[PDB]
Amino acid sequence: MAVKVAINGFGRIGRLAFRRIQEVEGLEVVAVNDLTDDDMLAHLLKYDTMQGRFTGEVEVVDGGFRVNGKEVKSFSEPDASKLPWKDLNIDVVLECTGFYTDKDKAQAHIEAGAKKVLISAPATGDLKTIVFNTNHQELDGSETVVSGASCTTNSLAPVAKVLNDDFGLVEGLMTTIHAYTGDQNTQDAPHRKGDKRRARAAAENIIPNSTGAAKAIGKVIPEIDGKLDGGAQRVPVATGSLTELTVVLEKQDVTVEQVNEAMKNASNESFGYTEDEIVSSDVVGMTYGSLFDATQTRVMSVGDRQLVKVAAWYDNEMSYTAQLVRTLAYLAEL
Amino acid sequence: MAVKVAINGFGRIGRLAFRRIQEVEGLEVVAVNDLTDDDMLAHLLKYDTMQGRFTGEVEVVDGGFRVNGKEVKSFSEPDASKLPWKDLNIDVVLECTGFYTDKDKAQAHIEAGAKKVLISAPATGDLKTIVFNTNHQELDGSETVVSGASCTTNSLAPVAKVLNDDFGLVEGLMTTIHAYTGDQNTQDAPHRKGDKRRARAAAENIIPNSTGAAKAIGKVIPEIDGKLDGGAQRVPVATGSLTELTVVLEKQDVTVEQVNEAMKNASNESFGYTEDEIVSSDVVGMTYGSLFDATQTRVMSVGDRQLVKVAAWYDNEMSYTAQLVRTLAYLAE
Amino acid sequence: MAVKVAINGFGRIGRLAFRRIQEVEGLEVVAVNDLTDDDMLAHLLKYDTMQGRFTGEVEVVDGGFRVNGKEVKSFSEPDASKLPWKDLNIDVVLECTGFYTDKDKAQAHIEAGAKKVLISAPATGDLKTIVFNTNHQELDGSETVVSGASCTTNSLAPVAKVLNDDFGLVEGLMTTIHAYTGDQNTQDAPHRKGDKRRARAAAENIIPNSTGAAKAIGKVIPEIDGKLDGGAQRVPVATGSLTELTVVLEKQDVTVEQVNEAMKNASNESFGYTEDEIVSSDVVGMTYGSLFDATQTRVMSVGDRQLVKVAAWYDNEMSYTAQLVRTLAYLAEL
Amino acid sequence: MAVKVAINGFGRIGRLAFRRIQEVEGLEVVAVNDLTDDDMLAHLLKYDTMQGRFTGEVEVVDGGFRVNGKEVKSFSEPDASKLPWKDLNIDVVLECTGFYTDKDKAQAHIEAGAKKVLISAPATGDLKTIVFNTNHQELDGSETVVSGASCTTNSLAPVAKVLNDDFGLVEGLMTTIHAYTGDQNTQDAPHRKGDKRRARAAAENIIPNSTGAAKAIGKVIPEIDGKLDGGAQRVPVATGSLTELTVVLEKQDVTVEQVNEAMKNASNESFGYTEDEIVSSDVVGMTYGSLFDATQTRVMSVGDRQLVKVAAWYDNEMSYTAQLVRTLAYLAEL
Repeated sequence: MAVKVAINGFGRIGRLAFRRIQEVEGLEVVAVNDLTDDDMLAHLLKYDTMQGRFTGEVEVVDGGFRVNGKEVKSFSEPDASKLPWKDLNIDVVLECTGFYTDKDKAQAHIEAGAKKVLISAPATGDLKTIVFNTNHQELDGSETVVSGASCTTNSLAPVAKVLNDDFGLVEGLMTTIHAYTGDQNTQDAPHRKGDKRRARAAAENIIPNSTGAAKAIGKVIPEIDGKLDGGAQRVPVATGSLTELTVVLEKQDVTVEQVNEAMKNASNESFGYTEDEIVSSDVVGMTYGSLFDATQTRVMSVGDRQLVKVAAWYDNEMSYTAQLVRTLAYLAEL
Repeated sequence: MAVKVAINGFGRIGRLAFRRIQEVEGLEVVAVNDLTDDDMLAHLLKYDTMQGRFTGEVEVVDGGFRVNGKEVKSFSEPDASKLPWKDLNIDVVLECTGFYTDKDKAQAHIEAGAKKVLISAPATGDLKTIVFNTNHQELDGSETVVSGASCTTNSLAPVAKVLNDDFGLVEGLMTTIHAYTGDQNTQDAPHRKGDKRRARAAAENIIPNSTGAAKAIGKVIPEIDGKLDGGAQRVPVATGSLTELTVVLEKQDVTVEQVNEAMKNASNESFGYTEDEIVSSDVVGMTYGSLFDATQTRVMSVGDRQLVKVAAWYDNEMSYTAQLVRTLAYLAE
Repeated sequence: MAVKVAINGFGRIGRLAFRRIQEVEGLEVVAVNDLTDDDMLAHLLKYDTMQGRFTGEVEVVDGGFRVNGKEVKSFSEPDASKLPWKDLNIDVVLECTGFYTDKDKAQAHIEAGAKKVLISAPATGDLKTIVFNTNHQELDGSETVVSGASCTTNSLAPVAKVLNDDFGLVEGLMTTIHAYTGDQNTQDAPHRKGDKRRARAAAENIIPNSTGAAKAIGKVIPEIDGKLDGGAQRVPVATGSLTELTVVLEKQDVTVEQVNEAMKNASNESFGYTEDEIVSSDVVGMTYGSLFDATQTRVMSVGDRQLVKVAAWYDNEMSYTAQLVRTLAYLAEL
Repeated sequence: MAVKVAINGFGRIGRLAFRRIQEVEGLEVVAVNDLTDDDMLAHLLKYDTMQGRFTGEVEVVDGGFRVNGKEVKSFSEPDASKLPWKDLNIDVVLECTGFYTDKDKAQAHIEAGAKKVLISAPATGDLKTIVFNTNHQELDGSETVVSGASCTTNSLAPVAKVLNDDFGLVEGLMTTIHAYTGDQNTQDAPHRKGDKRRARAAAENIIPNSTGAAKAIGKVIPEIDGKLDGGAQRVPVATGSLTELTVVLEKQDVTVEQVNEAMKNASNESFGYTEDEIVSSDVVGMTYGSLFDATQTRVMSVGDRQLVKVAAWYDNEMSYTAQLVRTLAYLAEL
């Protein structure tokens, strides 16, 4: 009766989703797929630079690894259509490799025998893009393939919803000052996808780049589709990020206190509120999808014309992972 | 011979200005004031983490130090009314300590005997704020105390001038993604000026903060005074920064190409233009005050309403320092 | 009910000592002295870059802050002799400012009314230097001023004791590859004490420097006084360090396994043992004073002549802090 | 005679060697092989995080790119035996990919038409390993495949030669405090070669690891083969490294000044001497293979028994690259 989860891709999100599922009753990881040996998988689960030691016991066994007494099967299969998801009774696959970010591509898990697939990134094709606590109620239970959107999209959506519901959004630009990620290079080097900026030493530069929220957002809140755009500056922190959003609103006698009060009223398990002068390392490990920071709200007025600026923090690892596990549990509950 | 400069405060900008002054045959630093021994001064001139080795020879000598032959006198003065600027015939003081950022305070150097003071920061009082090649022609030669604005103001001004001249600036917000500076703390610790974010480990955080450019720009371009505002995110690079400006313009069928071409046409020794996908470290050591990056121009349109975003790089160290030494030579000319 | 502790200097060690004491019943902090406002003290207690959020509630009041209702009085006093230790019944002062690291200087707290002072650094004068679980039993309860040695000394002492006790230590050199500390500069800048290397950007360099362990260790283990020396390389991690010790021993058919087994047999609350291939961030927040790493033991032999090398990890923040709080509790229990 | 050079692998060393070569008469790169597009190759040559900007104009043309008006042909060939080295009259290939580090494997370039191959790494098989100005005079001009040793071996050789020639080396242990390299991971992630430590976030950890120097010195100075060993601590600087050697010598009334003076007497283009209290960033871009630092010499004496410690800096990028280009020009001059 526990929901049976398989994780394809045991990278940052895969491993972090495994950690969260250990704490969510009714969800169990029964299988992991990754192109590496089990000694490596167990070790990276156990030790984690930014997120901390895993509490429980992890041991490598012949067909997998035991975690707190439970067996986790590990496979090493690179065509996802060959995975034994049918023999193992998989309810949901968390698709975290980065190589199946499309509806038709992802159906390989479904051919293989899983009941549903949640992609841990924006994805192309005929599927719903879901930010828990913003549009998860769009899910009616008939879905086989779903996108969990991106980390930034998750930090943005509940802020952008309040702005548009309460004040009316005319248009806005976004910058996420964003931690470096695994697909950035350690040293100046040819990048795989030809990105001359992701080619550069990750932890020695401010590096302009694209953000997966720039397009994902309109799919999440359709009534502002086309009204927001922006990008990222990848900077030398290993996790922890900040979304700055600069907007023109319909209402035009808006104040700092009006904006702050409205965000607070919308706060919930996915959307936090803070008036403390925190910095990025202070959100490491947090499980809100977004943390609105009242100390950063700015309102600029020249005659009848206002620009409004807001900021929301997120652990681009754990915020995103917690959002994705919330979607997982909900997707499996109907 | 030569304009005689005295540098008060031998920190990042003071040392870099000395260094910049070594690149400018005919400018000479005849004196340095700082509260530290000469062995420490010479050493810090000689070795530089982000800016690299001083190639010329530096040696410590009885009254101060010898640089590539020339004697530079050094002092351990805590005040600047007691400095022997009169005996040494100082033409201009570069005021880089951060403790004299006001017209009345800075007149101490003038009482001491210097002819002019250029402050390496925004400053209060009855003085002109000057970003070279934006508003340096406001100087008529009667000034005794002048401000060189800030590093961010120097990155912002030529971009904002083009935007307002060409398209008409209604309003705008700014964020500088900015290298950490020496007044930030190494580890989480009490901060001197009470700033709970500058109190935090500089090289382990994204840290929101204030910017000079926020207040200094209206003084540089009066016709947009009050139309811009913004701040900073201090991030873990030791030098190199990026100014992002998000604006509403009067003209409202503006394009990416229109904006880019206009910046290009305005390029000069202080304002560079690039279409290369560079990153921060790529502007370490550069001498433009501002480097416009065409790859980053965005234009957002919903019906008749447009938001325009632009970005410009700067070495908050050498960009600023090079701007300040241009002003210094013009001020003395 | 409780030993009453005053912390002088609310820096890295002071603040961390405050947090450890919340986990150890019998200790309470009743006072903090530092040259900064309360809002800054509460904030830095609450938020910590490398050690994570303070779990409990922290609120500011005038002349202090409260922590879970418990009132903590705060002060601004540069000469320790004017502090109201007498009015507050202070049992032990943790001296963490760095400005009283001498027996006569530290007696200021004693003049002020505290019963005892534990200095969170090596210290000159007529005092004992203590590494918990190496030489704390030297304390007979008559001491008024005591040194808690340094973070490196605390990593080194139990390793050096085993080497000497089991094999006979002839001589040895030490390097600690050491996290940068708050008295290093952010940017190349004049250094307060005239150290041309501590003058340099802390997080952009490998920086040779002194360690407190070279002089403090002979005071901790007298029978090897003068037999060890060495220094540090300050590197760009914010906390987490590693001591490498290269020794000549009396016994000269020593093996990797003999060394390892001897460290394991000596392991305790202050001295851990690991065979896992960990890295520095893995010891962040650890409460051992030293963590011996068996994977780094080396024995070099040419004819009848052996060089032996060993390594021990420590969180130069929390290892040292945990050691110091152990000494504090023992000092007050005598 | 412009010696015609082909570079296989346009990574850190490959790109840096192209840069050195442009500063040295007699050698010219006419071809580059790498598995990436030319726009990427030109960009990474042009911009460089740690070494600064290439002086000179670089433009992308057809069969490669233009540097200072000179055409450089580029290829994207994975099968090297297929490279048109014969049609292009290649004198020497600089093998910098990391995939041909063996004599038999490297002969592929020779089958392809190149006259000689210099491998930019230690290498197995029947070949000479060369540190310029230590053992380059072993080259008699009949060699087709040669190894240029490693960056650390280059830092170590001239120091060890002086110690052995002047004092007699008994035995010694080494640690290189070493900049992170491009085969380390940006984030905790499965490592390609299964190294659980190189798997970890490069710029957030002190990471123990192996050094090529331990395997490569004995081949460079045969009379001390087997007498040295040691490893590395990879730390969060992007370039700039330090080798610490702890030795037992035959002569045993050795002094700090004796050791220092002997290093200084041996100093040359490859082997610099300093008495300044420098740090890692101060060697960035330097062209000495090794820079002996007199400020770090230590001598430890207990009765008749001495341990001597020394340290030499090196830019693991540019020191190594300058050493490699000196060997290249000598190899081609015989």
